[PDB]
Amino acid sequence: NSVIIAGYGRFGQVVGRLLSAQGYHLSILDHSPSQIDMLNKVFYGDAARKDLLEAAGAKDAQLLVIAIDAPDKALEIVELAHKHYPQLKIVARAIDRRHAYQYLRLGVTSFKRETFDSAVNLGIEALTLLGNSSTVAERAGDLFSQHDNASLHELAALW
Amino acid sequence: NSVIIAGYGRFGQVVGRLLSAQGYHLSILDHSPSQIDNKVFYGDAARKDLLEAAGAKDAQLLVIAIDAPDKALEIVELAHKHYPQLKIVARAIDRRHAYQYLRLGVTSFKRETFDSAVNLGIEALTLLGNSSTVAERAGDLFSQHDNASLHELAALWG
Ligand SMILES: Nc1ncnc2c1ncn2[C@@H]1O[C@H](COP(=O)(O)O)[C@@H](O)[C@H]1O
Ligand SMILES: Nc1ncnc2c1ncn2[C@@H]1O[C@H](COP(=O)(O)O)[C@@H](O)[C@H]1O
Repeated sequence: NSVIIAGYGRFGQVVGRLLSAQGYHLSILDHSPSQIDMLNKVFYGDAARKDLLEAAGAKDAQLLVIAIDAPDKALEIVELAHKHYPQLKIVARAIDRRHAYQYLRLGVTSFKRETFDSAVNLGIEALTLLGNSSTVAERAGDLFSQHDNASLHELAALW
Repeated sequence: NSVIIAGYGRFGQVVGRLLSAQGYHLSILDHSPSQIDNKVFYGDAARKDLLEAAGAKDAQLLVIAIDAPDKALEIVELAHKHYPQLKIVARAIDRRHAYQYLRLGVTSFKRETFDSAVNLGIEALTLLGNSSTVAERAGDLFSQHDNASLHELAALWG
């Protein structure tokens, strides 16, 4: 089936790869030409242009991934998606806590802060390196995550 | 003692917090104007005098959590050259930077956007109606291989 990846930097390529593994066709949008694979559909331009999303089959796609590094444009897309393609589901890259609150305020709950999960994991590797069993090191990580994300939403919930 | 966190932006604070949860004392180094937080020194983390002040002599672990990839490697070398008893975890910006850590024998690193991207794509898969078990198994296999094959090809770096 059909997925639109807006932004194809370090973030969007990982997601792109992950999903093609299960055999989802992709339509990629990115600033600036590189070189590119057949076997996908690629348009160069501002992802926050409606004409361009429509060309990536935004009309009939199932999911839109927002994987660009510019946080204002990212929100600008979320709105166009709502305004014009309400049948489109949206996952989104959030830069930091503040950006994540803004997604929440527009009712986007499926996002991920870009450096958070790697930082948590670096800190799990840290804890093991100080001689904590991987089970306790990883349990520490989970409880830390769960709460941080929980409490991030809780406060968002009181707009 | 305990742990030296070099760089205290978004990356270093998460790690800082995680570890202080278990009660590890921290010495933080950062370039730039902070708001109040353990033991904090403002300056270039890639200065030896400054690491020494963060107790680099007697610390156990050094976390490299800064956004500048050249400085990051510059520290790794000083750590090797002068504090070989110091273990090192490190933030890598991208695949190319990860290859460079590897070339200096640093294997304990993490690409900054990688694990979040993988997870965004797991959330993607669930949203298209794949059970969280298969969605998450897809993620693992994807990771395991990517990191595996990264270590493989580090050897042909230019
Ligand atoms: N408005 C936009 N439309 C399309 N691509 C963008 C836009 N803003 C940023 N990008 C790209 O998004 C990617 C994010 O890069 P990275 O941090 O490497 O994932 C980069 O390739 C940028 O050039
Ligand atoms: N050479 C350096 N010495 C100390 N801190 C640094 C250096 N280079 C970057 N930083 C810090 O790295 C952090 C990057 O923020 P973030 O990308 O949120 O982790 C910032 O807090 C910077 O002040």
